Amino acid sequence: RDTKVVSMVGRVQMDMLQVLLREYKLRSYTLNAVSFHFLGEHSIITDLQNGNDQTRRRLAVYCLKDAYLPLRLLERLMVLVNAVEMARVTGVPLSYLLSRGQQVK
Amino acid sequence: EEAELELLRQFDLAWQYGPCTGITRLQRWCRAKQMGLEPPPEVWQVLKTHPGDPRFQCSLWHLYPL
Amino acid sequence: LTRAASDYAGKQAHVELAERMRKRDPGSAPSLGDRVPYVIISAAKGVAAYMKSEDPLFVLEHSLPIDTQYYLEQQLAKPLLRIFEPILGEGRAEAVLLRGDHTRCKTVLGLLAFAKRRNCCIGCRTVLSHQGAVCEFCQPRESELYQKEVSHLNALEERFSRLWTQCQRCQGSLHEDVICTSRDCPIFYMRKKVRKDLEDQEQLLRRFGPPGPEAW
Amino acid sequence: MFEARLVQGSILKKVLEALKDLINEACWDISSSGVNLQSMDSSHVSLVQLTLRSEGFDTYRCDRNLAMGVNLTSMSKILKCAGNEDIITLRAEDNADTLALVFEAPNEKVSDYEMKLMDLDVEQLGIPEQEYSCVVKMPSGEFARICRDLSHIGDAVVISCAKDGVKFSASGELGNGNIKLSQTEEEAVTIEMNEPVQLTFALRYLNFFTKATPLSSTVTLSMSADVPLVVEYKIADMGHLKYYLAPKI
Amino acid sequence: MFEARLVQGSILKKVLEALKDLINEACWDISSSGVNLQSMDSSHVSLVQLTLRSEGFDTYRCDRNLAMGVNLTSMSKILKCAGNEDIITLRAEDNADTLALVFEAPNQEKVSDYEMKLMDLDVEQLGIPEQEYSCVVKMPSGEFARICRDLSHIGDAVVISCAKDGVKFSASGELGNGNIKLSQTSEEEAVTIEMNEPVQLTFALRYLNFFTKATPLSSTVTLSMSADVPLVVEYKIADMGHLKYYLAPKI
DNA sequence: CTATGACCATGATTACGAATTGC
DNA sequence: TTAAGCAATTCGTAATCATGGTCATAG
Ligand code: SF4
Ligand SMILES: [Zn+2]
Repeated sequence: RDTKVVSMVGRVQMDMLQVLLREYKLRSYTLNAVSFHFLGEHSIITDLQNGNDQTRRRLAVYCLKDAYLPLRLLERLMVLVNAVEMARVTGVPLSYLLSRGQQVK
Repeated sequence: EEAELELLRQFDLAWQYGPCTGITRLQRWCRAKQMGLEPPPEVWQVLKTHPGDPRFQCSLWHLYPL
Repeated sequence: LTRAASDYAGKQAHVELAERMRKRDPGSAPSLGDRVPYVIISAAKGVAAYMKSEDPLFVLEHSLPIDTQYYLEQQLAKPLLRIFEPILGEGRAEAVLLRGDHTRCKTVLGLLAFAKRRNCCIGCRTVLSHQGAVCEFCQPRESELYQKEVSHLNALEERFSRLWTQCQRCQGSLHEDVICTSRDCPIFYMRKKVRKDLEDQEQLLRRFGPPGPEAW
Repeated sequence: MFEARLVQGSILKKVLEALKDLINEACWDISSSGVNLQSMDSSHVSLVQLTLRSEGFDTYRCDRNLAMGVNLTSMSKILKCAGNEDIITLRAEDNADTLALVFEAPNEKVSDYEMKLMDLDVEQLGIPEQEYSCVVKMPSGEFARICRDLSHIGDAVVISCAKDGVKFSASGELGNGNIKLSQTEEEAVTIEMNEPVQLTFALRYLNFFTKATPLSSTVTLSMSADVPLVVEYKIADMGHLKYYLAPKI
Repeated sequence: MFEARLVQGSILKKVLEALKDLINEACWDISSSGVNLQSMDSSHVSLVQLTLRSEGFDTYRCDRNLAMGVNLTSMSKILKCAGNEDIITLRAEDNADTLALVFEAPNQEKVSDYEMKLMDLDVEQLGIPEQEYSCVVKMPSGEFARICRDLSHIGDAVVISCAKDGVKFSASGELGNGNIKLSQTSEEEAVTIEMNEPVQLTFALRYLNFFTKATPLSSTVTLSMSADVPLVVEYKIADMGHLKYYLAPKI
């Protein structure tokens, strides 16, 4: 896999897509497909934004539901608790469990 | 033209005339007039100075498999 | 879609679909490491199953047919012959290939546009001049042939309504339009074909007259 | 019950050798007006339409409108077990799926075959009647040789109908050539023209269409703007046989 | 500007039908003497000399000593699209590297006008010797083809013995030995073995089958041989000129 | 007009290269 | 600068060989 990285010193990044793609072997890796598998659920947007303000309010409620789903997945799947326990049993930092393999440990 | 194509796109998304993506444009204009909500007399006066063109007499998403 | 050189070494179907861009979007296409979905359409290039593959949304919007013989002999048949043989002999291969044989004889499907203006008899499939539904030899048995197929229209009506109101509950609102073309939902494109089944089955029953007036 | 009797079985054998290569399955619409058939080819390109009128059968009897499903290969194998002078009768029930053919020699020998039919779920299509504007009536042998001779060069052919005559041109890797024909009984080439025509058609279909040459002496070609070219033959006091092919765009 | 006509034009079909199985190409030398063709074979055993005088034609205009090259079998496939009663006409421009063939009909109603493109040629060319041929035989062509094909089902190569009283066509094969004897017959069906000194030679019978491809091409066939030299079979193209096939002998 | 020969293709079978799972 | 390892069953895809069928020629 080929990824870009962006530098942030002090702060930690956890894209949930990379955690799914590393741990789980599934059939489709779309947000809709993993939200059905675990929970149970472009050109139109350009005219919901060039319209009125209740259309923009509908667009904002959609965007907030999108931004809320990975939090629920992070706390429900016990991701972060297992990452902290892995870093305490192996002795490697918390950024190495998203970038490296099984040799550094 | 190019100013008449934004008036119709503005009539098509105003929520006080109805939830209209299954029907024509002039049918929704007459539906609101029957109930008399407040149809404006300009979205009528461009649907009369044209023939049966599919980019005036059709809803915004009359493509789009929804 | 793995590393590009191993897929350079020998021609595959998904690699051919991915590397063939679209006219609409040369900026959204599969990259290295993801999964490409496809279906196999019917054509006459039998040397290559990598020449018959298409995107599911493209065969949705452009309505290409499906190769039922490909799916019958290449996808289905051999796993079934793995499973069903060890309980019986080789008369079990003949039993499932004969259970195919009683059921293989029922198939449904430039110049092709210049058709219509008449329809075939509902009873015995004989093309003829005029619009009446029944044939002159099978004219007597008509109450039974109307009885038959209105229990089909009745079951298509019941399937339209269970689907197009499920989108209203998955969307949240009961007063505004549905916009969800989610390609991973079975709901999408199963709600699209029942409109056409109903469109076709409603027009077949107007061959028969109306059951009464309507301008009174 | 259906029962027909016809004295010239040769007409039946010529019509069955018209079609055994282009078509594999068909449905016969037996009526009280004759024996009529429509079909598309296997490639879904061309249309056949065959009419044997009710009078020309010299002993006709049909009770009820039938529809028979015939595999044309087995029938073409059966109708070559009958010499060119025999008298052919067809016998069918209105409750059965099996046809009887009896061949009567004109001298001590009579033969009778039974053939199992099949039920098929085909759809029947047709044509609307419009006035094609270029009307050619030409000898069939010349048309057969012209198509067969242009065939070795390339695969398309352009038909060019002008005032005095028609002109067929064809190209290919070993060059190109045309053949003219001009206005000048059945060896004549009668040419009616209102608007001139130039169109392109592929040769494999035309070399299929010229398989039924022993049915008549002349052949009628009808053209118009952007419509499928019509090739028409007549069978003497029996009916006709038409092929239909669409032009390239 | 080359423009020539031939009314009894079946002879061109007849020569190129007996040309295309031998060789794949030809060096067409158009001179004011007419149409000529010297060309080797492909196996380096044989040769074709076609000579067509102008006085064997009908209507003639030659302004150039043209020296062109024809791929033979495609030209034969084009020549298969015209009948034998049909008039053959050739047209050629000295700048436009193509051949324009015009097939007229005897009833003139079917007109054909075909065009074959040109390809370049640098073909080898050797001269035949002129000498004394110790045996010249005039024979019917059909009987000659019949005899050598009757020998083709015995073996592969033929031995010939040419002498005064009879001529001896012998061969071996996988079924044993055989030979047929001929003699003079005391205008087309007459034979003559003109002989000075008797000889024996070896030749290839398969090249005799190749040479008898011109069986309908003349009144009579001529067979000219001498010691250790190319056999020349002659088909006298009637009123036109002649076609001579050379076969270099065997050892 | 038939019979024989040649060519051409088409179909089937076998052998090799590739996604996923068993360790 | 960083990467967990190999054994495969198995089926698909491609290539090669065989077999017949059709067309054209020649008698
Ligand atoms: S199509 Fe499927 S996913 Fe989309 S709104 Fe309807 S039920 Fe939900
Ligand atoms: Zn009926």
